Amino acid sequence: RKVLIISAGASHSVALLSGDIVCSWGRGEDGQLGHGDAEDRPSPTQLSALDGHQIVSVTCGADHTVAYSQSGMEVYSWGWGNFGRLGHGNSSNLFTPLPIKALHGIRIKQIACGDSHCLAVTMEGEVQSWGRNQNGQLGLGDTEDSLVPQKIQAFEGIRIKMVAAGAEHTAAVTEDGDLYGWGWGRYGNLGLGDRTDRLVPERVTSTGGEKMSMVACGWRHTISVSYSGALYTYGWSKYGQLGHGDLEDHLIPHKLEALSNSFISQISGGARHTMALTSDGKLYGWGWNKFGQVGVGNNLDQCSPVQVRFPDDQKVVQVSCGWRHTLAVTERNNVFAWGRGTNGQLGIGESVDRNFPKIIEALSVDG
Repeated sequence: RKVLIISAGASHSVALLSGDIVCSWGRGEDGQLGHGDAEDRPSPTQLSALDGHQIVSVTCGADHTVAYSQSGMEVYSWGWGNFGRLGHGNSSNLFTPLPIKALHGIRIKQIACGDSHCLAVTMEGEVQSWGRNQNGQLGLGDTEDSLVPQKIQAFEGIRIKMVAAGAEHTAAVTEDGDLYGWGWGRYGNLGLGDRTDRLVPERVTSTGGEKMSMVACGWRHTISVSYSGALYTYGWSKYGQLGHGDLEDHLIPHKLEALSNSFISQISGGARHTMALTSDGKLYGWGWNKFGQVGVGNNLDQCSPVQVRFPDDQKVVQVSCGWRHTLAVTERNNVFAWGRGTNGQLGIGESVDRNFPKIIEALSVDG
């Protein structure tokens, strides 16, 4: 019963557990939960179709989910199908997982989903993308949607470490630490200096001197971390989601100085909030907080990082933001949720908003 991976989208939440079990909950009416029907589930619900497929990761886009198995060399997807986001060669919704034929046999390193597009990194550092491409977020050269995966040629030669997908933009880091951005850019969230879209990856030259190790994306903002553990945000800060103690927008990465003492080892981007996990198990939240999603016990927005408190200060080992809610796994193998819960995405049975971490009993040691 070790909770291994957590992911969250617009109104649903999925989890991989030890023993080869996927759980999903939240909004089900577009098929995002993968149980063969369109019913919402306010408690974690085992996804029987994936029992024993030896899944190793799960990732949510806004209204779909993607899973993959390394031993089976098989990627699966389900949920809302419009614009090709499920990658099956059509735009049909799917209420049960189905393998993406195009990726069978591919050795997958990582998958990232946005509102309507996805990206796979292979173990050899190439990247394929599919889904909505209206603002160039597939990174392939134009604004034509792709219902199946196509390789990003611009990265020929370059080995990609990690990708992240926001609403309509994309970001990536190479093995060498270069930082890239493409897609919708109106809000500066690509890090390039301007407000113009890019149809292929363009390299972020202004990285504060530093090689970058990870990336993460919200609706209109981007987060990046450097090899030294320093955190950088860029894009829209109307709700404080850039975390700099103001509401200024930034068109290039901007170091978050209040955290410059800490080593960030994991970042996540919600719609208009941000989560940063330090190497020592402290979870800092900020941004939009109308539904409680920052986890600091009130419903006031936060333009500076605030620590999310857990019982007996047990340390957080993993965090994932949905649009309007947050999920975290602790070292005491507990799972906590907070933010908007009106669709069951918190997984606590009763569908109500919570503004500080509340344990998910179906998945946690404690209660």
